[PDB]
Amino acid sequence: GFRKMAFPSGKVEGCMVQVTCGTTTLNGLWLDDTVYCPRHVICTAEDMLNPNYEDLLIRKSNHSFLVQAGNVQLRVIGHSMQNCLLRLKVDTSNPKTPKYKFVRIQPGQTFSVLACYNGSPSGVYQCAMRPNHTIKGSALNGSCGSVGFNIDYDCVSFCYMHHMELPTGVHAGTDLEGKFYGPFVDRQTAQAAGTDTTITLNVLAWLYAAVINGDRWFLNRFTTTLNDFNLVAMKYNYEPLTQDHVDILGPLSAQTGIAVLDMCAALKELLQNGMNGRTILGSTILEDEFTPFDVVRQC
Amino acid sequence: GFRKMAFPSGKVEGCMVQVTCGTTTLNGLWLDDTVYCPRHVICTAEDMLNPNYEDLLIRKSNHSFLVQAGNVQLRVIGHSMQNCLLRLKVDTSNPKTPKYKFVRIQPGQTFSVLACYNGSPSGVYQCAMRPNHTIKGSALNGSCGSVGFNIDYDCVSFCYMHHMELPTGVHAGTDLEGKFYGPFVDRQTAQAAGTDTTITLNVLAWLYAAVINGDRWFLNRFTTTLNDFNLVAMKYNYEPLTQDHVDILGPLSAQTGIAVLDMCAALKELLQNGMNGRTILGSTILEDEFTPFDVVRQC
Repeated sequence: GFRKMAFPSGKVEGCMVQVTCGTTTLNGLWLDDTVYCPRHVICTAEDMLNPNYEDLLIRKSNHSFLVQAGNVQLRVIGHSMQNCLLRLKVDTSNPKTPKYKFVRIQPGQTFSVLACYNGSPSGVYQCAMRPNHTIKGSALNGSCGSVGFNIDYDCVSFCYMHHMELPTGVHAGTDLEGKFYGPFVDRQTAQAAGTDTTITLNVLAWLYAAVINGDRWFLNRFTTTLNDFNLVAMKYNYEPLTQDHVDILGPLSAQTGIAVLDMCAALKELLQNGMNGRTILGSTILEDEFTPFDVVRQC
Repeated sequence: GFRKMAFPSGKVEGCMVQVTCGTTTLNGLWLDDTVYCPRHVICTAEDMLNPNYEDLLIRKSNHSFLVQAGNVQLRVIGHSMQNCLLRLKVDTSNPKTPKYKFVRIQPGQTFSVLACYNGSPSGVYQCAMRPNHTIKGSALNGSCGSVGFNIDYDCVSFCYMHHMELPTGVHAGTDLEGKFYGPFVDRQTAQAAGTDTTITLNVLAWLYAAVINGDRWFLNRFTTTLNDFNLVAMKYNYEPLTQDHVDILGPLSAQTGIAVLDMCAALKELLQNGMNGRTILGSTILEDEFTPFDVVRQC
């Protein structure tokens, strides 16, 4: 098979804290002398129906916030609001602060989430930002203040923070500047996600990972155009494949000697005929949570 | 629940080393002042056809083994063999040793694997020990010396270490006493693997997780005995369900208000009729890599 691996979580584990404001407690990211958490930590369940955050935050002081790093009480010496984030200045700088970056990822791109339970690391999983700008998972999977990240050598690129749980186990979130992904907001209203689609570029990359691991049964002599593939793509709830996408599949096409549009033809047949008791990389379904970058790296 | 979370890998990351003997390099486990790795590190390709481990090791000095933790080269001052493991005494105790136990797990049980390339933590995944005593994955997923573990409270329970990649593309390995799971040996030969049945207990645990998370379309009013359920289950390559398994699902049964045998009749119908394009916890297939303990822990 081909395991959907999360990044080793060690560097992010040392950064997780809990933040308590009144009766509300959630997770926060402790980097240097700042703690980052969702701004709705200052909101009770009642407050969430129509929250005036500037109105609610003026009533708070530095002592309104209880920050705890494991068994250690951190002392907050400043507070401010950056978009949908609460920024807390503390009197101690995190000695386990790794090399880090804040990045804004694109839909269809992947990252690891370290699910945390009131400051404490519980589990890690790999996921993709869905085309509808949501992250799938349970209440624990998307526990508020839990962060998404990529690790590139020694540097942690933080790209996501869990904020809201939408109906039927769907999560909405923010980057590390507090800007939401998608048309979502930090209040309890009716928020429907858009139409979720299969990440076509990702499926193709995973089919290339299949070939690299010796799985070849799905390939064919057939040839398709980009337009005729996208006619079959939309029919089965797949994302349109841009010319820019076929460029990104260059290195994987070269490594296997299989032309992108030939793999599209293979995908087309798979979409129309199914797998018929056969597996690809030990799977009965077409995986879409591996980017070309993930495949090249893990192959 | 929904997402198949691995444990936070932090405590295990600080234990990973690379061990080199001759032309072979693999992963090792550094705990206190001992380094654990597969004994076949002392073997070349030709050795692996018919390895005489006693003889191969007898003319190896302490200097024959190169061990490095990150960039620190560890001085090996002892060597011995524990079953299929090499035990290398080093001059320094691992300062990053966590509280740990070695345990042998049962087939169908779950653990996390920190996959490593030449001592460097690469990724982390959650898996189950198959009923045929194998672990599915790629070459990197099961790269020699990578360990499996659970984290219970503050304590790391190491249970598994990758040794061999089997012809089928699956992986064989030992516990941390060096005793293989299943009828496998550390020699490059033809090896009979049993049938990979579906872990029935785990599917039922997962169906309970679905109910708890408000996904209960698969439930019906039908009844069944353990005997009659197995006659259907044996036909779809599910392992027999025992009274012991029924008892294990007792707490989840009481929590959901759904009797085990009723959940069995729900499964029976799912096996016969299929899911019919519907999803359970966002999945189009039935998951068998969550234990009852995993379900309770994550819900």
